[PDB]
Amino acid sequence: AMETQDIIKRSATNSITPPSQVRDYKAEVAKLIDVSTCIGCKACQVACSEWNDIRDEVGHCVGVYDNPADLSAKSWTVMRFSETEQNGKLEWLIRKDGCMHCEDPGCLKACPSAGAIIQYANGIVDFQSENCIGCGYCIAGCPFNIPRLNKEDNRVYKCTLCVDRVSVGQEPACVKTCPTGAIHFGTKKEMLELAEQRVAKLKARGYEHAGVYNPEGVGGTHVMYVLHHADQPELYHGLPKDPKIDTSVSLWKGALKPLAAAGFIATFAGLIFHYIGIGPNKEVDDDEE
Amino acid sequence: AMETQDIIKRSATNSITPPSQVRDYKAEVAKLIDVSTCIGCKACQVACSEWNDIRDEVGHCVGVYDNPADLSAKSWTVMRFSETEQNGKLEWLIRKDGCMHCEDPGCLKACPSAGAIIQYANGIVDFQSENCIGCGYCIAGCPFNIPRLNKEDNRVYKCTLCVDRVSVGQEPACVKTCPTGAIHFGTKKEMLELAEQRVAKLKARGYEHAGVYNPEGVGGTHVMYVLHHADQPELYHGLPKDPKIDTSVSLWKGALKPLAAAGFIATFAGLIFHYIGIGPNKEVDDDEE
Amino acid sequence: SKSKMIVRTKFIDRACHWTVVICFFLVALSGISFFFPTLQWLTQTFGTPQMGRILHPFFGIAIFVALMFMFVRFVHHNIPDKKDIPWLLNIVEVLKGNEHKVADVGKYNAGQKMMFWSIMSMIFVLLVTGVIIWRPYFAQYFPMQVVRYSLLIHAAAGIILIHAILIHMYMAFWVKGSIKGMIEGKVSRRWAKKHHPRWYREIEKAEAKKESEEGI
Ligand code: HEM
Ligand code: HEM
Ligand SMILES: CCCCCCCc1cc(O)c2ccccc2[n+]1[O-]
Ligand code: SF4
Ligand code: SF4
Ligand code: SF4
Ligand code: SF4
Ligand code: SF4
Ligand code: SF4
Ligand code: SF4
Ligand code: SF4
Repeated sequence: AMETQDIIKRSATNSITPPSQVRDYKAEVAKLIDVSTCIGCKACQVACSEWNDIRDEVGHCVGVYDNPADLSAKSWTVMRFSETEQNGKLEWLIRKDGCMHCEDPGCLKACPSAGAIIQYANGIVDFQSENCIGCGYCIAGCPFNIPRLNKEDNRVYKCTLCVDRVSVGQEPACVKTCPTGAIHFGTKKEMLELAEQRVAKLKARGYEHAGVYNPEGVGGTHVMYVLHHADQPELYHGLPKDPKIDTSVSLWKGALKPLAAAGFIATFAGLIFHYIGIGPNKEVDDDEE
Repeated sequence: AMETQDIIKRSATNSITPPSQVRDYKAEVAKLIDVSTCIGCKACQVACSEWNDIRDEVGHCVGVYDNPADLSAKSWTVMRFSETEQNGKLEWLIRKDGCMHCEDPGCLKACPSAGAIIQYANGIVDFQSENCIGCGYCIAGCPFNIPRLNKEDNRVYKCTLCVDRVSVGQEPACVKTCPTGAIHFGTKKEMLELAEQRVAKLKARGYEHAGVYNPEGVGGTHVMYVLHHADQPELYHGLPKDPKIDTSVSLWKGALKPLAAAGFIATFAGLIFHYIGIGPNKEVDDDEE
Repeated sequence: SKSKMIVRTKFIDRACHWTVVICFFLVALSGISFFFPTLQWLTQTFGTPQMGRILHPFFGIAIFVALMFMFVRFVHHNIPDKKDIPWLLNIVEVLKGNEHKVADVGKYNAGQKMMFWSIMSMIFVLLVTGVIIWRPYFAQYFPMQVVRYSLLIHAAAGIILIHAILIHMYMAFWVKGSIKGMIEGKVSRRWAKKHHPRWYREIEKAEAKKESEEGI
């Protein structure tokens, strides 16, 4: 582990023993999904599974185009479809879903196994499966409900941002395949610029609330969206408005630990100093004199 | 670890359990720095940091061209400049400094953490950061004062001999970049031949004490120099004359260990056999009969 | 002489002593993990090897502070005198459980005083050499050669002190009734008579005499 020496965050690792990260002078990368150019073709689902050597099961049709119906250990990205008349006319809002590669990942923060989840200097958050114990804490820590357990090996999997292509200079498989160029990839700095140009053209077409989805609650994401209705992200099949790491998770993984530590140390001191100070409680301390 | 199966030496590993090294039929490689052709351009410092994804801080000028002033976790090679009139006329001696990739590395010998420092069959000595504990023993064990600790992760770093390029068939970054061809690279056997040819031409120009710096005290080095004044290496900004692993370090890492081991085993035997032989020392052994 | 026990150790010196012992277990075990890397399990003495490298020296300093409190409270009772010679000459006899027959034993015997100075000297050596080899805080101010000698000496002093404490714990387990005195503070008069004659004689006189001095 740590061969790349650019590991900026590592699950379940004390803050005074940080992971190897001397080679951290690298630009942050990012995927930009412009849902206003998406045609819901599912090419990205296909390219992702082909590249990653995974195949989900042949499922069922239950009344919608969406399929598979959810992310899974064998489906790292899925198209989510929404039909709505909330904005005054019929609209078909289609959004690619999958890991957001958060700057401050909740999966990593909730994980109790050292090295199971890491964050590279370029922004990719990836699972190091040799260390995963199958507890599922990351599923609850994630604000986006991303991690999925594989029943065949008790480990969680998700979109890796094609770390195996990006690490050697190539863009991810779904980015390259996208028919309409709804998906773009590059440095984060230039994807934020493309995002702002696209927002400007959407406003010029009448979408006064177009915007970039790059949530500040998680420190910004390396997978960002351009949304026609950025004031109403929940219209896009439940994308969270102002996501953040849950307060209960923050307190559980944060202050509870040192507090418990102090209790335990203090308790041990007290009991030890108590036994020594007062001495045993035997049947007769009195016929000892 | 050990995926390459050519690990000839490994820190803090008992001599009766050697590291995997079946694929050891490989030529030794070497860098040859001919300081008589060096123009002190610092290209090698720049190429090294660019390739390795590291950046030191913007420092200060304190009266000399040297900068950065020393090796650091973010500066794996540095040009060291010396002005002298010791040989009868003004001379500007410039030498590239950095890891010598010793055949018998003192860093590796002093390191107390298993696998933190390894030596490959081709001569490269490299740090395996996942195992480094930040003790700094290697800084004292090195005869050349090379290893540097990174305050941001408590691990030591130095010149890797561009193990990531050499491992796949390419020469190191500083070797390729050198403007005047002062830095050469190839097999050790052919670099020793180039070294001896260059010495011969320097003698022909009047440098009767030209020579190759490939110290026998450390078993020879995989980073070697051609020096105009090989009788006076200290003129080149303190390059050591006849370097070797310090005697105190040899004894500390060597004989002290087994000696301590014998004491401990012997002591435990003695005390155990003593208690059993003589029996406890209670208040009355006498009213027991 | 009408009490099952006599106080040998005050609570303050008992609290300190067991603080030192707990700190010493962590420091000696972490130290041993660096000295013998083949004993991998000891690299988890402070949780992880990375953590152990950090905390060893801090717990080391705490031991030295507490041993200096012990030093000023016990030194006066550990002073070698001409009466200790007898002990030093019938060591073989003492080890067979016959020391009373061969020597004059006050508060602490001659072995215990040798240990005391050994322990006190080593912790001073360990403190000085420890500071010198401590990264990142202090090793940078020392010349490389002094750091190297300090690495050699600290290793050797730490091994000597561990041996010493192994023998110190053994003796405390061997001269029965001793651990209870260090935990609870009290020793039975007969223990006093057998292992520390002159000592108990003094308490007994100090006792009786000052109560006789009152004017019953
Ligand atoms: C007096 C205060 C002490 C200080 C400042 C200190 C400091 C250190 C430091 C900085 C190291 C190098 C590794 C690291 O940084 O964690 C070390 C190693 C070591 N310490 Fe200490 N320590 C102290 C007390 C002790 C004690 C009481 C013992 C004996 C139980 C001890 C035994 C050792 C040993 C055996 C090593 C490793 C030797 C080797 O690697 O061969 N130290 N110490
Ligand atoms: C389990 C481990 C230990 C045990 C069972 C133990 C036991 C004892 C006992 C029973 C006494 C008082 C004996 C008497 O009243 O004559 C004593 C005294 C003492 N202990 Fe410990 N001890 C242990 C560890 C340590 C350690 C690690 C140190 C410091 C390195 C230490 C330092 C001392 C000192 C300085 C004294 C006073 C002796 C004198 O003043 O000559 N002990 N120990
Ligand atoms: C030459 C052999 C040296 C023997 C060392 C004697 C040390 C010795 C002897 C005892 O009877 C003790 C009883 C309780 C606690 C400590 C004790 N120590 O340290
Ligand atoms: S490949 Fe592109 S256009 Fe097609 S569904 Fe995915 S994001 Fe949309
Ligand atoms: S399931 Fe794996 S990755 Fe998730 S929190 Fe548990 S050990 Fe960490
Ligand atoms: S979206 Fe979830 S799984 Fe992905 S980096 Fe963020 S918290 Fe982790
Ligand atoms: S970035 Fe790679 S791993 Fe992620 S959805 Fe795209 S193809 Fe899949
Ligand atoms: S690149 Fe070459 S010529 Fe330039 S300073 Fe380095 S060794 Fe000298
Ligand atoms: S600093 Fe790292 S590499 Fe150096 S001796 Fe210590 S554990 Fe070994
Ligand atoms: S010069 Fe130093 S750091 Fe480099 S191999 Fe030799 S001893 Fe190790
Ligand atoms: S061999 Fe590579 S790592 Fe070493 S100084 Fe040259 S560029 Fe740097």
